[PDB]
Amino acid sequence: FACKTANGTAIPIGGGSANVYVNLAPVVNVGQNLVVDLSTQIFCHNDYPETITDYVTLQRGSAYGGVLSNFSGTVKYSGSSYPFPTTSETPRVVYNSRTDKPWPVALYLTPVSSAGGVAIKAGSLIAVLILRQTNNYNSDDFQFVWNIYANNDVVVPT
Ligand SMILES: CO[C@H]1O[C@H](CO[C@H]2O[C@H](CO)[C@@H](O)[C@H](O)[C@@H]2O)[C@@H](O)[C@H](O)[C@@H]1O
Repeated sequence: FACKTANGTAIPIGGGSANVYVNLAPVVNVGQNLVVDLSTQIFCHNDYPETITDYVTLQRGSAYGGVLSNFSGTVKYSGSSYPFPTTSETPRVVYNSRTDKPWPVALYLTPVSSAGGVAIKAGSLIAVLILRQTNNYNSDDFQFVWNIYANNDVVVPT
């Protein structure tokens, strides 16, 4: 089991960490969702599907910077939604093919009324999402840590 980003950055067997830089809607109004879809950005596969089945959860999700201070919202994982930042581990997703498959995570963040101007700064860390991988074969329990950075400023009109 291993993963990589759309940019080619890999986290190999056994886990590790990587940086993910994402483009964001440049203007978001109060009450409107800023969508951060990582399913187009993070992909993983199973390295021996002939015998092994891999199980993958969103172990933890944390907020930082302008997201921590200026937004509230949710994370959607494989079709179900939970409060973000997270308070518990999600149910698992099955990986059973060598063909790369999206990690089905997306953030839905809405600006608070009191925010004004630039709510997220270009190049700043906005979130850390931890992928946890186990299997039905041995005692492997590996974590893949994705550090999510903003490519551009996000503006909230007051
Ligand atoms: C067939 O067993 C051989 O390969 C196993 C490879 O283990 C990696 O891939 C598994 C399937 O994606 C994943 O579950 C595991 O955590 C590793 O990422 C290895 O464990 C066996 O020991 C043997 O080498």
